[PDB]
Amino acid sequence: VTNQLQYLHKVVMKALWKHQFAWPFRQPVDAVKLGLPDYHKIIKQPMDMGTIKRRLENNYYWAASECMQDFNTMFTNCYIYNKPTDDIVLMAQTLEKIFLQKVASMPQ
Amino acid sequence: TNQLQYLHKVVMKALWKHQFAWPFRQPVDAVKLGLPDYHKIIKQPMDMGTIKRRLENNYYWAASECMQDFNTMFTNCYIYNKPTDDIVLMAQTLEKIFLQKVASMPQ
Ligand SMILES: O=c1nc(Nc2cccc(Cl)c2)oc2cc(Cl)oc(=O)c12
Repeated sequence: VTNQLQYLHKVVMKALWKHQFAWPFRQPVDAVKLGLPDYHKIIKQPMDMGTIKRRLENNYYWAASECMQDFNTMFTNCYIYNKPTDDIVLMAQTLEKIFLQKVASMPQ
Repeated sequence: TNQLQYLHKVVMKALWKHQFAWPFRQPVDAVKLGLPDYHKIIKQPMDMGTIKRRLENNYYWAASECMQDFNTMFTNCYIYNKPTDDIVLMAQTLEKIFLQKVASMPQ
């Protein structure tokens, strides 16, 4: 495992997975349970922290930028699909600032 | 610093000359663009021109500050615009370059 994927796993994933705002992102958006039959029509590449966490556990990624895109897609889906005033956008914004903070200090 | 210098000369240069960068090079003009509700939804406007000026006048203290500004620019676009607007796609494309370039920032 590269230095960077190790960093994304041990520093970034560790910080975001246990955050108090993380629960809505720990598993794929359930459009039935959440009652949103337009979600999969708007968001065509769903993404979530469980998938990224699993992929980091199973050495699915070949480069750090690959794991970094997944994080970006997860956040960007939220800002694209949700109303500007939904609390989830603000939770997503808080997590993403931590993501960016951490990645500013990723090795190499 | 070395991280701020990299964001200026590697990251910002690549993003600035891109064929999709032109809507992001200067602040959104809600008058000239007919968007009288832009500033009611978007309370912190941001744009590459601002970020570049700040890089040049030593406004930033740490790299993460400047990257935070990049993100706000992209997020404002996703939040304000309809999912189907071409500008969302131009944002995502530029944002992938940003993330790629940021992954190779010297620590
Ligand atoms: O991305 C999203 N993920 C979730 N997850 C979620 C929400 C409540 C419980 C559980 Cl266990 C998971 O909630 C959302 C709600 C809405 Cl309206 O839009 C969204 O885009 C998202």
